[PDB]
Amino acid sequence: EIVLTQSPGTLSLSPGETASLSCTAASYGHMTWYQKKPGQPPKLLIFATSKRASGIPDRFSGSQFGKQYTLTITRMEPEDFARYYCQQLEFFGQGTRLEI
Amino acid sequence: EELWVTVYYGVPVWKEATTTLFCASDRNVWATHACVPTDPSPQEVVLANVTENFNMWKNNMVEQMHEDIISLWDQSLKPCVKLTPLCVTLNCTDLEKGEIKNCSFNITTSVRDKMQKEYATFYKLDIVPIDNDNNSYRLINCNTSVITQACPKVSFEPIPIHYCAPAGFAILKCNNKTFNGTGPCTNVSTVQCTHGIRPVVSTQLLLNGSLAEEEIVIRSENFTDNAKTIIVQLNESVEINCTRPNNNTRKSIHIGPGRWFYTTGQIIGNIRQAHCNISRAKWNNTLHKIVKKLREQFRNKTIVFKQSSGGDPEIVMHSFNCGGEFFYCNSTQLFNSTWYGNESSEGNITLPCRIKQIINLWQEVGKAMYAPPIGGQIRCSSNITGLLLTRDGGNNNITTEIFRPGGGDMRDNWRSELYKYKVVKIEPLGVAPTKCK
Amino acid sequence: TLNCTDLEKGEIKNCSFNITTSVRD
Amino acid sequence: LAEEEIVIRSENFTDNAKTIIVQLNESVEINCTRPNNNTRKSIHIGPGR
Amino acid sequence: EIFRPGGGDMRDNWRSELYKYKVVKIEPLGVAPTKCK
Amino acid sequence: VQLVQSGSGVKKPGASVRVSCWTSEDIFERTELIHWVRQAPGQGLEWIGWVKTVTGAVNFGSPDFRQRVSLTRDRDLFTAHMDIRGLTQGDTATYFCARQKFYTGGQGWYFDLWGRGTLIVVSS
Amino acid sequence: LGFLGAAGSTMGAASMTLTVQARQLLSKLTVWGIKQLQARVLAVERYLKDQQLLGIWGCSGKLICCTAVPWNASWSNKSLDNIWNNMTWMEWEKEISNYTNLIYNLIEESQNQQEKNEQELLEL
Amino acid sequence: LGFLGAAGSTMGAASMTLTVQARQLLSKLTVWGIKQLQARVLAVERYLKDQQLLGIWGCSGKLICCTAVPWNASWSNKSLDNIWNNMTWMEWEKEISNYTNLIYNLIEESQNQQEKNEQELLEL
Ligand SMILES: *[C@@H]1O[C@H](CO)[C@@H](O[C@@H]2O[C@H](CO)[C@@H](O[C@@H]3O[C@H](CO[C@H]4O[C@H](CO)[C@@H](O)[C@H](O)[C@@H]4O)[C@@H](O)[C@H](O[C@H]4O[C@H](CO)[C@@H](O)[C@H](O)[C@@H]4O[C@H]4O[C@H](CO)[C@@H](O)[C@H](O)[C@@H]4O)[C@@H]3O)[C@H](O)[C@H]2NC(C)=O)[C@H](O)[C@H]1NC(C)=O
Ligand SMILES: *[C@@H]1O[C@H](CO)[C@@H](O[C@@H]2O[C@H](CO)[C@@H](O[C@@H]3O[C@H](CO[C@H]4O[C@H](CO)[C@@H](O)[C@H](O)[C@@H]4O)[C@@H](O)[C@H](O[C@H]4O[C@H](CO)[C@@H](O)[C@H](O)[C@@H]4O)[C@@H]3O)[C@H](O)[C@H]2NC(C)=O)[C@H](O)[C@H]1NC(C)=O
Ligand SMILES: *[C@@H]1O[C@H](CO)[C@@H](O[C@@H]2O[C@H](CO)[C@@H](O[C@@H]3O[C@H](CO)[C@@H](O)[C@H](O)[C@@H]3O)[C@H](O)[C@H]2NC(C)=O)[C@H](O)[C@H]1NC(C)=O
Ligand SMILES: *[C@@H]1O[C@H](CO)[C@@H](O[C@@H]2O[C@H](CO)[C@@H](O[C@@H]3O[C@H](CO)[C@@H](O)[C@H](O)[C@@H]3O)[C@H](O)[C@H]2NC(C)=O)[C@H](O)[C@H]1NC(C)=O
Ligand SMILES: *[C@@H]1O[C@H](CO)[C@@H](O[C@@H]2O[C@H](CO)[C@@H](O)[C@H](O)[C@H]2NC(C)=O)[C@H](O)[C@H]1NC(C)=O
Ligand SMILES: *[C@@H]1O[C@H](CO)[C@@H](O[C@@H]2O[C@H](CO)[C@@H](O)[C@H](O)[C@H]2NC(C)=O)[C@H](O)[C@H]1NC(C)=O
Ligand SMILES: *[C@@H]1O[C@H](CO)[C@@H](O[C@@H]2O[C@H](CO)[C@@H](O)[C@H](O)[C@H]2NC(C)=O)[C@H](O)[C@H]1NC(C)=O
Ligand SMILES: *[C@@H]1O[C@H](CO)[C@@H](O[C@@H]2O[C@H](CO)[C@@H](O)[C@H](O)[C@H]2NC(C)=O)[C@H](O)[C@H]1NC(C)=O
Ligand SMILES: *[C@@H]1O[C@H](CO)[C@@H](O[C@@H]2O[C@H](CO)[C@@H](O)[C@H](O)[C@H]2NC(C)=O)[C@H](O)[C@H]1NC(C)=O
Ligand SMILES: *[C@@H]1O[C@H](CO)[C@@H](O[C@@H]2O[C@H](CO)[C@@H](O)[C@H](O)[C@H]2NC(C)=O)[C@H](O)[C@H]1NC(C)=O
Ligand SMILES: *[C@@H]1O[C@H](CO)[C@@H](O[C@@H]2O[C@H](CO)[C@@H](O)[C@H](O)[C@H]2NC(C)=O)[C@H](O)[C@H]1NC(C)=O
Ligand SMILES: *[C@@H]1O[C@H](CO)[C@@H](O[C@@H]2O[C@H](CO)[C@@H](O)[C@H](O)[C@H]2NC(C)=O)[C@H](O)[C@H]1NC(C)=O
Ligand SMILES: *[C@@H]1O[C@H](CO)[C@@H](O)[C@H](O)[C@H]1NC(C)=O
Ligand SMILES: *[C@@H]1O[C@H](CO)[C@@H](O)[C@H](O)[C@H]1NC(C)=O
Ligand SMILES: *[C@@H]1O[C@H](CO)[C@@H](O)[C@H](O)[C@H]1NC(C)=O
Ligand SMILES: *[C@@H]1O[C@H](CO)[C@@H](O)[C@H](O)[C@H]1NC(C)=O
Ligand SMILES: *[C@@H]1O[C@H](CO)[C@@H](O)[C@H](O)[C@H]1NC(C)=O
Ligand SMILES: *[C@@H]1O[C@H](CO)[C@@H](O)[C@H](O)[C@H]1NC(C)=O
Ligand SMILES: *[C@@H]1O[C@H](CO)[C@@H](O)[C@H](O)[C@H]1NC(C)=O
Ligand SMILES: *[C@@H]1O[C@H](CO)[C@@H](O)[C@H](O)[C@H]1NC(C)=O
Ligand SMILES: *[C@@H]1O[C@H](CO)[C@@H](O)[C@H](O)[C@H]1NC(C)=O
Ligand SMILES: *[C@@H]1O[C@H](CO)[C@@H](O)[C@H](O)[C@H]1NC(C)=O
Ligand SMILES: *[C@@H]1O[C@H](CO)[C@@H](O)[C@H](O)[C@H]1NC(C)=O
Ligand SMILES: *[C@@H]1O[C@H](CO)[C@@H](O)[C@H](O)[C@H]1NC(C)=O
Ligand SMILES: *[C@@H]1O[C@H](CO)[C@@H](O)[C@H](O)[C@H]1NC(C)=O
Ligand SMILES: *[C@@H]1O[C@H](CO)[C@@H](O)[C@H](O)[C@H]1NC(C)=O
Repeated sequence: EIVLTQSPGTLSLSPGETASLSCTAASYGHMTWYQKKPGQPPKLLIFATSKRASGIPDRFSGSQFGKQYTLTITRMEPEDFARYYCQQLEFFGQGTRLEI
Repeated sequence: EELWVTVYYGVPVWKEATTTLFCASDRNVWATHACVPTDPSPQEVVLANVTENFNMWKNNMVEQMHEDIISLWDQSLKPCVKLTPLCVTLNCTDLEKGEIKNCSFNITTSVRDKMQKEYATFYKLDIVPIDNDNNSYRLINCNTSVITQACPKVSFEPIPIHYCAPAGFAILKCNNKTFNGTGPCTNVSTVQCTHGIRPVVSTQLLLNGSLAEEEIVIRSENFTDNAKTIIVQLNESVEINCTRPNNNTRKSIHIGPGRWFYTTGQIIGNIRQAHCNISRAKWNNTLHKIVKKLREQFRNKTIVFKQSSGGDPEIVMHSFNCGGEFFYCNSTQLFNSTWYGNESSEGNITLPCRIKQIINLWQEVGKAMYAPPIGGQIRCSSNITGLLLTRDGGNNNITTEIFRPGGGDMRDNWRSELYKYKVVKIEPLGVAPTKCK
Repeated sequence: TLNCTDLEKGEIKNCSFNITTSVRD
Repeated sequence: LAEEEIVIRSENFTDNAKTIIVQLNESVEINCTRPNNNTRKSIHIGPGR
Repeated sequence: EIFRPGGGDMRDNWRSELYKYKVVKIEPLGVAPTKCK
Repeated sequence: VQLVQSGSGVKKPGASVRVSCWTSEDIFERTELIHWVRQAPGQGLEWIGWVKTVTGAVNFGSPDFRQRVSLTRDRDLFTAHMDIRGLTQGDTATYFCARQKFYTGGQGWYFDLWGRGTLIVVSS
Repeated sequence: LGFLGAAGSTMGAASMTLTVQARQLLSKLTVWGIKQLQARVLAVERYLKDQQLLGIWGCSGKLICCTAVPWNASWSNKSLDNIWNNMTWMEWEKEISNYTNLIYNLIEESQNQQEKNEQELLEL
Repeated sequence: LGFLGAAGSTMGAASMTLTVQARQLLSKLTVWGIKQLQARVLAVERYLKDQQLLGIWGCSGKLICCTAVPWNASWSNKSLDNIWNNMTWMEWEKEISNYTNLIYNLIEESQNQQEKNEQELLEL
């Protein structure tokens, strides 16, 4: 019934730590990620095949294990305390928030 | 012992390659007027114990067919007649719900000192109203483009053309029959040329292509991706009989010093809608089989066929080139049913068809072609060999799959005909160890 | 014929003219 | 630019009708501006022209 | 001596950029005397 | 160039709104698919549909958008349109125009560029 | 058997088609006419590139030749039975493909030395 | 050393680059496209002219050959030390340039006689 499930929803990490954000893909397939700030349009971070998006200075990376794709944030650079979303073709996830 | 380097020339190996392919073939047809014959027969070599990857979605032979049809089409059309002198106000009323109009106009003659009022018959879909007076009309595309009338001597018959490799190159063919479009093919052969492929212009149905050997084969790069085209290749054709039962006069006027322009002249008898007659039983049996195969790609859901909600008229309606005429047929009725997993198997299906004379294949920006009028009556018939389908998104957890006619991208038709072929280059030189210096 | 007066010692001029449109009428 | 010195070349320096080509070993900087904020306007002058 | 800006012939600018180059053809075949027939 | 986004008006229930986005010739003609999405406040991101830049063919993320929303494109004017009929308060959301140039097949759906976005408000 | 019919044969057996393979390397400005002119030029240039190299090597005029370059273990440490008798030419060419330029360069240098030395001995 | 790097070397020493020099002899109707097509045709024809002549002479397949034509004093009366060891090839080619056609004609006639006579003796 649920195509894409977002986990953990909310994380709290101090600067210098590494975030681990993830989503489960119903019926597998590839999964991509986007970053959003309030009042701003989202931007591509990584391809669904884990290639980094152009414009990203090697802060984001990830891989998929079975159905679960995990995206990580290197050293929680402060500029990246953004809401993140998962996408699997036509479906989007619920979104994950980052606090301190 | 010791080994030495030995060199062999004439080594039977190859690499993937893209090269330029040329034409061959078995009326002044735009595609065949300046080409070469094929060999009396192609040869075939079965490459026993050879397995190779094919990919119909990345086939550069498709890209060349696209480039050639555009260039060949344009070479034929270029040296014809410019219709700019005719971009004047037309004055008419209709002669079938107002479809055909008889319009007068003010056009300068070959004599620069004189003007001649004249008349031409047009189809409604090629003209638009001017300044709301319900009588004045303009050619629909003249505001932005140059409309050129094709020379009447040019035939548009889609004579099949074989694509042949140059020396040093070869074409490999996949003989799996039920090949899914990519990955390894374990039964392959070497040929010099492809079979002849007919450059048929079409949108929703694939006409006059090849048939599958054993079953309807449905191919998609990714069935999960609702934005991609699904190509359905049938193993049995469906018969379609198309007629434009109106006895026409070809009339000509001059629009300059040696510039002849052809229009529809006096209609003999009454006006009737063009129609395409599709056998109903054959269409119904075909859909049953298509559905069984579509069900195999999804979690055994009920399948329903619907019509498109939008797109250019050239996309929404099924169109084709008939006896030089351009038809736009209402296909809604062909895709208006729900098929079930427990379902199993007499009259005619008739599609009203509209006619247009001003068309723009390949969307050339700033250009359009005007089809000549054809006198007498037109009859043609075709074989339906496949379908370009798409899938309705938003149906996850709806318990049914919904499909609609897709298509409109001519390359999706060429991907079917060039489906089985790949281009490679021959690399005859190589080395190995030997016993002797 | 262009019809104008200047808009830098008269260097740039704004000229009207009578040109036939894509509509031949 | 020339490698060591300004090099001045002429087929014949004596012939006043010929061009003298001066090649410098150091460039001189030129900054050009047209400081007028313009609008690009288009009109048609025919059917797609 | 009095000098003035000249120029206007575009080939005089190309003579500067192509100043250092010349085109030749390769003639790989030739003969000489030897000791053996 | 970021997609130029128009709109941001206020409508009464039952009204229609037309929203459009623009790009340059060089971006438009290298783009295969234009998508529309919706972000109602606090709800997350919902896909609406797409328009193919070549054929004008369309699709949707829901049968309800298919029934009420007409999507299209313009080849000479490098734009795209989202025509929404039958507006209700439940449609208040930020809407966005975004491009996919990624004719990469099985790789997946990607958005190279998202435009600024527009806020459509429906109220009595 | 036919062209490339030996492709699935072992390297040794495949020598039976060396002539056959060699034969397929050699065979009004309208759209097709222009493409045909380019095709003829390409075919000729490709043919000649192979002949020039065989001309440099002491190979021209033959399908099979040997020069004074040893074959070492970094390229292959297999017995001839596991090369000539248990592999096809495509498998082989791929197995040692990273040495194509090395081996060819070694062949040219050894041949250059062999011709230079033999000719000097004849002249001396 | 590189292409033509032997140009300043003596004729004898210069034999070290004969292969190198030979290698540089072999490698949509837009302005550049037309020029490129003509360039390819020219390169091929030039290559083949040299090969045909070496084919007439008993030279094809080799960089160095000898035929039965004596070298006389009207061409050069120098010792080999003042030819091969004290001159470069450009100096030499210029020194005897007025005999290029003579020597080549003598080579063809002598070779024609050598092939004809040897073949008849084999047939007889
Ligand atoms: C899928 O595949 C099918 C099968 O190939 C294809 O249908 C065929 O299309 C061709 C081309 O449109 C049709 O050929 C025309 O047929 C008519 C009728 O001929 C009848 O009488 C002759 C008598 O000898 C019989 O042999 C024949 O079988 C019919 O009973 C002809 O009148 C046409 O001739 C004109 O066009 C020719 C173009 O090549 C010219 O060469 C010829 O000289 C004629 O043109 C001149 O005279 C015209 C007078 O009206 C004038 O207007 C012209 O300007 C010019 O001066 C032509 O031979 C063929 O019959 C179709 N086959 C069937 C079974 O219907 C489908 O089109 C294809 N589907 C798709 C989508 O591509
Ligand atoms: C376009 O369409 C294609 C085809 O439908 C989709 O392809 C899927 O891609 C995903 C992600 O790449 C695949 O998921 C992973 O595949 C691995 C390879 O599978 C092979 O090897 C296993 C060995 O056990 C065989 O069973 C299998 O048949 C293949 O031969 C698996 O190894 C992965 O397994 C993971 O989970 C198990 C859990 O038990 C662990 O033990 C493993 O270590 C590992 O963590 C996983 O399954 C998926 O399989 C592909 N589908 C198919 C049918 O092959 C594309 O994704 C799609 N495009 C888009 C955009 O969605
Ligand atoms: C692998 O592909 C080859 C083709 O490249 C298949 O071989 C072909 O098999 C058909 C069988 O029907 C042969 O057809 C013959 O036609 C004549 C009439 O023209 C008829 O008299 C014969 O009795 C026969 O039906 C065809 O000639 C043959 N082609 C070649 C080149 O050998 C092969 O079967 C495929 N293998 C697999 C496992 O699919
Ligand atoms: C689907 O529609 C087609 C087209 O109308 C039907 O075929 C047509 O059937 C009629 C008979 O009912 C044929 O009429 C005959 O014409 C000849 C003309 O020379 C005349 O001599 C005979 O006396 C008779 O009147 C007609 O020719 C034939 N059409 C064609 C192109 O051959 C078809 O039967 C319909 N199918 C179904 C399932 O309803
Ligand atoms: C199109 O042509 C018709 C004539 O064929 C014009 O209608 C006539 O107008 C005159 C007045 O100028 C009347 O006296 C006639 O009785 C009208 N005839 C008919 C049949 O209506 C018509 O005005 C023209 N329209 C345009 C837009 O030019
Ligand atoms: C057609 O079927 C073949 C298997 O018979 C599929 O091959 C897989 O392709 C992927 C991508 O190259 C490889 O990683 C897998 O290892 C292949 N599978 C096997 C068993 O080798 C192919 O993807 C299918 N294609 C379509 C369009 O369905
Ligand atoms: C167009 O209609 C004709 C007339 O029915 C079709 O011709 C018949 O085809 C069947 C095929 O099973 C033959 O058994 C009949 O003998 C044919 N009739 C005649 C008079 O020859 C024709 O096939 C139809 N074509 C299309 C494309 O629908
Ligand atoms: C469009 O209207 C014109 C004007 O009535 C028709 O041309 C006339 O046809 C008759 C009968 O052949 C001739 O006697 C007249 O001399 C023609 N008049 C002119 C001005 O040419 C024309 O045939 C009509 N076209 C259609 C398709 O109905
Ligand atoms: C297309 O084929 C289907 C399946 O054969 C036909 O389905 C029939 O549906 C009616 C109810 O509307 C049932 O009473 C019949 O028993 C079904 N037929 C069979 C063989 O089971 C459907 O009618 C066909 N469509 C057309 C236009 O003929
Ligand atoms: C297209 O098909 C329709 C049937 O759907 C044809 O119209 C009638 O068809 C029935 C059944 O075959 C015949 O008994 C009638 O005699 C036909 N009609 C009329 C009005 O005479 C129609 O003729 C076909 N049209 C074409 C061009 O083939
Ligand atoms: C549509 O397909 C049918 C398939 O049967 C074609 O009919 C065959 O055509 C071949 C070649 O002329 C004949 O040898 C067969 O005898 C025909 N079979 C039957 C049953 O008629 C038909 O020609 C195809 N039509 C088109 C447009 O190509
Ligand atoms: C155009 O003006 C700018 C501004 O002065 C020049 O840029 C400076 O160049 C000097 C070269 O010695 C540097 O040391 C400065 O740091 C540069 N300034 C800046 C802000 O970057 C530029 O070179 C001028 N160009 C020409 C052709 O005149
Ligand atoms: C799936 O469908 C059922 C039945 O209509 C519904 O109750 C459920 O909420 C739906 N779930 C999702 C994730 O759409
Ligand atoms: C055009 O037709 C409409 C009816 O569809 C009518 O209301 C209008 O007045 C007509 N205009 C002219 C100029 O005749
Ligand atoms: C078709 O491809 C499948 C791939 O799994 C293979 O097993 C089968 O033998 C092939 N059929 C042929 C060559 O007829
Ligand atoms: C076409 O394929 C179906 C499914 O495999 C099969 O039942 C039918 O007999 C095949 N066709 C023909 C025309 O012989
Ligand atoms: C229908 O789909 C279900 C999964 O939802 C599967 O378990 C069942 O076996 C399928 N039925 C058939 C006939 O394949
Ligand atoms: C099976 O037959 C029943 C008859 O009542 C029908 O309602 C149902 O839709 C059919 N098909 C499937 C897949 O259940
Ligand atoms: C059109 O009418 C003329 C009347 O002279 C007749 O000779 C001709 O055969 C008819 N054409 C058709 C296709 O019925
Ligand atoms: C340019 O040439 C002059 C004259 O030889 C010399 O004094 C100067 O140092 C040279 N230039 C540069 C830019 O180093
Ligand atoms: C294919 O495999 C068979 C069985 O090992 C072998 O006899 C044959 O020579 C192989 N190659 C070809 C081209 O048949
Ligand atoms: C093979 O020959 C190359 C080139 O001379 C050399 O670099 C390499 O070390 C040799 N390898 C072995 C195992 O002898
Ligand atoms: C060539 O080198 C690459 C590493 O750069 C290696 O992955 C590949 O397997 C090597 N291929 C061969 C034939 O040795
Ligand atoms: C140049 O002259 C020197 C000194 O006589 C000599 O050793 C050298 O071989 C000559 N040629 C070249 C190409 O260096
Ligand atoms: C050299 O050979 C030519 C050609 O046979 C002859 O004419 C000439 O007299 C000879 N010169 C000498 C010095 O022998
Ligand atoms: C060739 O002959 C001319 C006289 O016609 C003479 O001046 C020149 O030096 C001669 N060149 C050679 C290499 O003998």
